[PDB]
Amino acid sequence: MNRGALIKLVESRYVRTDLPEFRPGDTVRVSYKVKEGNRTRIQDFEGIVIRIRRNGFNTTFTVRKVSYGVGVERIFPLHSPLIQKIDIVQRGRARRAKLYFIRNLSDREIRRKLRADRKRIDKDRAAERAAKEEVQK
RNA sequence: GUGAAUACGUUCCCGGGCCUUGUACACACCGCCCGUCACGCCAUGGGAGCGGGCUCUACCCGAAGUCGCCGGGAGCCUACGGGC
Ligand SMILES: [Mg+2]
Repeated sequence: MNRGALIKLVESRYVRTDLPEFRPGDTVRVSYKVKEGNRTRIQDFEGIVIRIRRNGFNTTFTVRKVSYGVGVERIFPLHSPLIQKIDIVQRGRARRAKLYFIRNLSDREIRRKLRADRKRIDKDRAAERAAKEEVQK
């Protein structure tokens, strides 16, 4: 009874963890499986993460990509069993949670609102490489 | 066979001839010619609007690119002053 919410978690065997961390205000790419008509592809889709809707298992994130002169957005679930690889590319300062203004105001004016959150860079650059020596010995 | 009147004269009506005049007339005034209207054809201006081409003013976004800066709380060659 008093486990009412543990029940769902128990139902969460479909849980992954090789996902690297990130937070709204930075760009990233995924790699996805699409029924490519006859077969299936690894559709590398790189963009900016916009929104993050957290709810334990069914936590979703929305990625936006400007392709061929068209502002697109793409919504993915975190534990989706379709993410082969997924690797960040850059990180940036937040100042706000969501950011439904990159919709309207998409240009170079976002190359100055993003800015390089170099703090987490060193953080990423730390365990990425300096901890490799903590494997090869 | 017998056997008259008057023309003073050309002002005026008619015909013809000649001179001059005019013309747009010339199978020659039964001529020539004008404009509306009616019919068909032809381009055409105006004209509620329709379709394009070109140019200009202002503002927004802005690929590749040279040039000025930072090149730093990283990447990298180090030729460790530096260069990508
Ligand atoms: Mg006309």
